[PDB]
Amino acid sequence: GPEEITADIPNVGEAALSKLDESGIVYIGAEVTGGDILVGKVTPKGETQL
Amino acid sequence: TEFLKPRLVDIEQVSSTHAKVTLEPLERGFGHTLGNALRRILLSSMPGCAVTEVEIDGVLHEYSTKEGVQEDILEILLNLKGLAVRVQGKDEVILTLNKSGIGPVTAADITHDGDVEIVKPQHVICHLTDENASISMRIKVQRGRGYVPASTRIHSEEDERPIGRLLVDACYSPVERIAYNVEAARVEQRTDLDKLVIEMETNGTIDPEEAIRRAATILAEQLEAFVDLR
Amino acid sequence: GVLKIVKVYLAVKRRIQPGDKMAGRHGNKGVISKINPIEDMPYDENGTPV
Repeated sequence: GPEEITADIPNVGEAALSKLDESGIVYIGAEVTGGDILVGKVTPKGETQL
Repeated sequence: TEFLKPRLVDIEQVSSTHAKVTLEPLERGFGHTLGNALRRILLSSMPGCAVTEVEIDGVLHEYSTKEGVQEDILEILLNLKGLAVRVQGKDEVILTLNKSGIGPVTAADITHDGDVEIVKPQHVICHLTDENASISMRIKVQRGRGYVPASTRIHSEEDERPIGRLLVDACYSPVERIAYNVEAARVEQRTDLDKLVIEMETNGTIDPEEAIRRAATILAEQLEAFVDLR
Repeated sequence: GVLKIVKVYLAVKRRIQPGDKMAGRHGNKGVISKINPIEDMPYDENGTPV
């Protein structure tokens, strides 16, 4: 499946998503420290063994 | 005993920046001891007020530019870093600067407040080149001591700050440079006493006498752990 | 094979630390050992510290 850029990301608190817009891109001028999410990218996940 | 006690006798004011303070009488060897202790205290632990946070309309970060302003936002913040401001009542002050026209912008254009004293009203802060260009700026000043980089304040404070809350480094210490020398005090029956002359150079926002008084108080407070606690 | 590319530019302000290489114009290089307080270093009779 095609990868999508979005602010909808599983198992991530809204605090880390506060610096992303509705399109998933960090705002210009936003101060960012190590480990933050600059752009939210989602890739389709294959079948996983449970 | 034969001990004598130092007395603050003269406060010679060379200018609004340079000050001379004379201390006498001083016994043998006490001149250099007191002078060095006072110098180490005054250069490190004097409280003062400094610009710490600047907000400008239409500016997102410090790496951008605005039309009509000759210099860059970084130059604006570095010019703000050298603002000599004195606050009497409170410890945190929000300052407002509004200017529109062509010509240099100085500290005199800040909307003056009853409890804020500006030492240098001719200290240039920005340059405007377009008549229609206007600049509105909010300046936040706290009071502290020592030097505070831009990392400690953001680490300590956990609240979110909106984009445009530009943080600048704070150099709280108002004292720039001090030096001292020891001469001979004049006493009719004691031709061996010494007199300590301490030269102090700083911006405004500090009266030399109150600075020396503060240094003496803090030194005594530090010694209080030695007077009776073994 | 790609759909969209997002370029993000990051501006890092770097101060001096013990460990940075300082050198002159005569082949005399070195490494910052410690950061000294202003009141902690040699001064002349005028009070200006090196």
